[PDB]
Amino acid sequence: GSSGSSGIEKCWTEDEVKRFVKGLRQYGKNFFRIRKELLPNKETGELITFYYYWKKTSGPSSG
Repeated sequence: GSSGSSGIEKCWTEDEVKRFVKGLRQYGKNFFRIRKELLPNKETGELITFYYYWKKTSGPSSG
């Protein structure tokens, strides 16, 4: 009945990532402003989530 699909999706570009890092390294903890100067068109949510995921609260584990 209810079927779905999946293909080429989009989440973050190379430019966005580059700027994000540059801002987090240059400024630091202030996405509120960093984003306003970097990606003012995007949403703070994307940055917050991205940072949390990029930080990986879990970290490296045994192997």
